[PDB]
Amino acid sequence: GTSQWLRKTVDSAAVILFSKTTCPYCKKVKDVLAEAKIKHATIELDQLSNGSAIQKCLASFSKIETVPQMFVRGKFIGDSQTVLKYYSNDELAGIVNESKYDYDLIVIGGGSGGLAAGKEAAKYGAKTAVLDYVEPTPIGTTWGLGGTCVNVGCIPKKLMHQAGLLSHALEDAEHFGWSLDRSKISHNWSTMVEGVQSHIGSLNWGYKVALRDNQVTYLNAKGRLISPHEVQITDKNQKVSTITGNKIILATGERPKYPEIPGAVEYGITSDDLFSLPYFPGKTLVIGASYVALECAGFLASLGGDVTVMVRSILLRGFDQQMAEKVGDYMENHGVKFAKLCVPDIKQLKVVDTENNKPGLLLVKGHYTDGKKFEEEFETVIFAVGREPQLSKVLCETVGVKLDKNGRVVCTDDEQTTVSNVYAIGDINAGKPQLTPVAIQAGRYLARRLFAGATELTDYSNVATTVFTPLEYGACGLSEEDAIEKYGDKDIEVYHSNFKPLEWTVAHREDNVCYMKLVCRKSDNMRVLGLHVLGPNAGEITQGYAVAIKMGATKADFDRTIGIHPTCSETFTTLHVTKKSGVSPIV
Amino acid sequence: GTSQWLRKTVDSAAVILFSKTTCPYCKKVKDVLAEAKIKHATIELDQLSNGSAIQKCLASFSKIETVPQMFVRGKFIGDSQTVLKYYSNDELAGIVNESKYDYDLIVIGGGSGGLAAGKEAAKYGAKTAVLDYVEPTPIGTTWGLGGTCVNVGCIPKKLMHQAGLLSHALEDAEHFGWSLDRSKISHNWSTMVEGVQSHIGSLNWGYKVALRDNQVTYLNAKGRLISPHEVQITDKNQKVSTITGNKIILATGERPKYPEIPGAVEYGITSDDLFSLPYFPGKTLVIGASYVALECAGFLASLGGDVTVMVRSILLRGFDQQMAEKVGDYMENHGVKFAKLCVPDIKQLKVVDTENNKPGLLLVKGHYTDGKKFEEEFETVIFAVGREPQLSKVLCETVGVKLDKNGRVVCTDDEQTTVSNVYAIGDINAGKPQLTPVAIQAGRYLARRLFAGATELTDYSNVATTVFTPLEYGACGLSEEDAIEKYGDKDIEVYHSNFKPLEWTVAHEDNVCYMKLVCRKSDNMRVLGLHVLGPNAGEITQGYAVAIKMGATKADFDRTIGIHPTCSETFTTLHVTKKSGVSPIV
Ligand SMILES: Cc1cc2nc3c(=O)[nH]c(=O)nc-3n(C[C@H](O)[C@H](O)[C@H](O)COP(=O)(O)OP(=O)(O)OC[C@H]3O[C@@H](n4cnc5c(N)ncnc54)[C@H](O)[C@@H]3O)c2cc1C
Ligand SMILES: Cc1cc2nc3c(=O)[nH]c(=O)nc-3n(C[C@H](O)[C@H](O)[C@H](O)COP(=O)(O)OP(=O)(O)OC[C@H]3O[C@@H](n4cnc5c(N)ncnc54)[C@H](O)[C@@H]3O)c2cc1C
Ligand SMILES: COc1ccc(NC(=O)CN)cc1
Repeated sequence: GTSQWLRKTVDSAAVILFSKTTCPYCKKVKDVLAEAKIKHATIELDQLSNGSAIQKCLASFSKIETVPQMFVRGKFIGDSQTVLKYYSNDELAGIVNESKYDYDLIVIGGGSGGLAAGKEAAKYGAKTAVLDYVEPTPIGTTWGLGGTCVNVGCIPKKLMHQAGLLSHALEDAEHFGWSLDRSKISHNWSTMVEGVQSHIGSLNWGYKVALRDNQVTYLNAKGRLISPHEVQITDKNQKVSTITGNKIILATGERPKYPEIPGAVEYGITSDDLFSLPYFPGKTLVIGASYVALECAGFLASLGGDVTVMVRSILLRGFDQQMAEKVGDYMENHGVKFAKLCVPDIKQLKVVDTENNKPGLLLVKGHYTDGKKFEEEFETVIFAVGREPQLSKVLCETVGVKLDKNGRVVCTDDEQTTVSNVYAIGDINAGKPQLTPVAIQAGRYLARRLFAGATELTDYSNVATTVFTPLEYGACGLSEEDAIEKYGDKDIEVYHSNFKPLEWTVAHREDNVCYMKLVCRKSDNMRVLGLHVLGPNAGEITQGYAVAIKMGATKADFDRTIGIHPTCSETFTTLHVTKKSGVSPIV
Repeated sequence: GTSQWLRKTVDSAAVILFSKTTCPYCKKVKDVLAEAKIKHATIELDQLSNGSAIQKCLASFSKIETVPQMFVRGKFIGDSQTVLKYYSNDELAGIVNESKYDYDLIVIGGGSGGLAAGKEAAKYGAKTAVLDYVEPTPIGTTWGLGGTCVNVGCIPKKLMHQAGLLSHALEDAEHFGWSLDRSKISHNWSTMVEGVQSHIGSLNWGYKVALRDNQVTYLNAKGRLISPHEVQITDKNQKVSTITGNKIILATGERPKYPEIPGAVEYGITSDDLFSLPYFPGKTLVIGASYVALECAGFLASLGGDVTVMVRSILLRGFDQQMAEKVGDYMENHGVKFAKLCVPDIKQLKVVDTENNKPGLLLVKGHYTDGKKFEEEFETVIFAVGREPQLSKVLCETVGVKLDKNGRVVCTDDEQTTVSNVYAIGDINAGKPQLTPVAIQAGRYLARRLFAGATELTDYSNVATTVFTPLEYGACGLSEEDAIEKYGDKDIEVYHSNFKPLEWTVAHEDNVCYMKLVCRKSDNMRVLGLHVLGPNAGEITQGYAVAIKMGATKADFDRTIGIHPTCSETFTTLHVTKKSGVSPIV
């Protein structure tokens, strides 16, 4: 048991010190490393349960039973007296820095998971390189370090959500007594794009400063893993070279798909382009029905766009479909137009006016599911039909990393690939939820297991979401259909209720459009299987309940907790209408 | 053991059926009972783990062992066949209205807790009356059915907070691309009050309609308990009479205090007057430092008022004091002036202009704790120096209801007072968190124990709160100083971090929002307190109150993933300790 663990820890760690909080001979050696500015992991043996057993099992490497013991890259360096002799004789710097490869860790991908892994590893003395490179979009769009969320995903889209929400705040302000007249106020797209971009620029810079102050090498280069320990890099002059690393982490993420139809790549755009577009999109057609499509369609309408969404079959495939539909009914009622059961077949009538900063004009041809024909003009056309990786760019097939039928890396539950020194994290890890906090947790936790002796794994179950559509949708756990299909209709009870935010009363907003429900399993103490809420601030509402769900909350737990008044969330502490009872859920 | 539960359930219930979901004789009786529109409790014996043992105990009352068994106010009515006989003979309607008293229940007090008990009790057949009367304030302000929260508390003051917040939403809009100019925009107090008052009116009406539809008697009169079962009522014409009830629930709430200084009652107002005021307060002095004081001073400043708060000693006594100071710093940095360590010793310079709709003018004199003198002019002086009950106005001293030193009712953990048919709920129940959702839960759960045999008690531990100051403050559990006092500094670890909402980056402060977790080293690092200052602090906090209730630890917070981008997600990655001395800024 403990012998399997200590073997792999000592082999994997770069510099690791087995210590005791009390022993002043360990304090002496801690301070010497600190003075020499040598980073390392520590393992305080007095603070562990099998702590005493490890000390005796440590003698198998060192032939001593005592603390401290210093290892460097799988090799015993010495006790307190031996480490101090190396220090006095100016030999210690040479011992720690000498390695089989160039780096202990090479990270391919400077995104959410990738930067998180890098900094964490560097805290234990691992010598780390982070590679990042942004291949331009078909029209040339490029951005800086930090990944997809930072430059063209969560961060820019939510700020554009917020500009869109602020419009209803000016609508509301009159009813609450302010003297503005929302009718005579307009929106400037380029002004907003400049503020979003000025903030994205502060995060690019902050990531470079962070990497530098952890002594991480940052190479803006395209990386390719040609052998288990060899990464070939092509820099921005196309200078090719090769570096070696002990552990390898792949964190290269995904990029948007285009449909295989004429005009799409030539005349359309994706989210990658939307967030630094120099001109207002104008009359827009969004093709797709994922959360990217609905979210992007949502803020454009709220900034005064004439928006249409073309839907192949359903909205938010893979989400609870009752909720998905309520999200879409709200959009259709508040300015978004839907062309349902419809696909595209894209002609250019005007070129983008790059000097004057005006969109072009395009003609979209398609057909509906029955047979009827679609044809309409649009100034901008956005595709949101899913994302994919292209590991063939990243990974030579001769290395022997196994991929699945979607193009994603098959890992074990500790992120290990089929090559024992190669791991994958984030969106390219097959089967895992594709969310930025998941990538960050995975990368951080793997760094500790590789260099600090940690054994904790990332829990991928019951991770909560939020779709930032004009009315938001938070969730944690199973959809209603998924629970029913898994356990049987007669074993599921559902508690639901409409509600109305108190901030909507004076504003004369809708009475029975916000909604929530608890999906529960009767034969398991009425355990909460999923939580769902459509309303404002849905992410702040949902997040706290994810801890309780993680802990196995029951309906009785929600019941005996007392609500905070007046809030939207408190409606969860008093649910009581069931679906089976037939009673209406309206306020 | 089980026998003492049944004897107490059959004695208080008004109409109760003992049943089995399986039995078709039980179904037959059920069908008759609400064909006649007779409300009743039902106890399905095959869903209670000791339904066998209970059925045997029933015979001590009924001489029979089978189901269905129906009782009315403690007397056994009959089995299946006996009730059906009574039906076809037109006798059953008169059995169920047999009572020693006018009402199965009388609630004195028509607010958060009182309305909640009354509706729920009526659901199981209990003949119920709810009493509500609103004594005028010194200037004569009065309002309608629903209590303090609905009329002069949570509801109106949060609507006014929302009006304060929209001001910063207007400022933020320019930075996000909108064409307005915030400096050319002002606020209309009376437009706002009309909207708030319209909503409050629709709440008054909804509560009246709700009581009607549950067959509850609403008497707009002032009640006084003269004996355990006798309630003296005085109606709007000063007519006096007496009604009797079996059970009594006191739920009369509290009212604002005034300081005993000259001019306070004559020339000042309280929150009781603020939310229906015809004129904008104007330059305002706020006296006190409770959450009412700070909340009210907060939105007045955001609507363009010139606001000073006079603080006797500290802010928010009783809450975590690190958080109190941060709440006040933000207010001082965004408009609100503070006169600290200072009390008032009120002379009137202008009478309120009732025609043109304008405030008067006042002269406040006071002193700081060092002796130095205070003297300044204001248009409106608001007193927020606490609240209190006045039970010598509900409750003859001879009834035998014991009160504590502050005049609140001393109750067992099941809301029973010292007279065994009389109960107290809400703000007048000594020692209990004074909050509306606590009043509501206490009332509903007591109704179920009295008329439907339930046994669940109200759990008053770890109830979370939110202070709706211009930057909000949500909490659940122990403060940091309290945690340290109970367990000692060495057994307490505190994780904390600053943060900045994403909504704030484009609108241009970096390190004002703050959160911490107060944990216990020896109990697996249990979470003893959660604290967060920032926007939507109530939506943020609520969900965590469920996990705390279940006994959450630092490791439970760590294994849950965040939702990005949100403020709340910052709780799932805390790692800097106060011990470490490391800075919590970002
Ligand atoms: C429009 C949109 C909105 C989203 N909104 C949210 C949201 O609100 N919340 C949320 O949780 N998630 C959101 N996501 C998803 C989230 O952004 C991703 O799950 C997250 O970015 C994945 O992290 P990652 O590190 O695996 O990949 P990435 O962040 O994409 O990092 C990969 C990086 O590596 C680079 N790279 C690729 N190949 C190579 C190579 N060969 N050599 C060197 N560098 C290379 C890429 O250029 C890129 O910068 C959104 C995604 C999109 C598209
Ligand atoms: C300014 C302010 C803001 C507040 N904000 C919040 C908040 O945001 N959240 C929160 O949870 N709590 C808040 N509170 C507290 C909340 O108002 C109380 O906790 C709650 O109203 C208590 O309910 P209750 O049923 O005990 O009493 P009440 O709701 O006050 O009802 C008691 C009723 O009894 C009536 N009455 C009194 N004597 C008699 C008599 N002799 N005969 C008949 N009727 C009588 C009174 O007129 C009153 O209507 C606030 C309080 C104030 C003052
Ligand atoms: C008695 O109910 C009220 C009705 C109206 C108001 N005031 C206004 O509408 C404008 N000051 C206040 C209380």
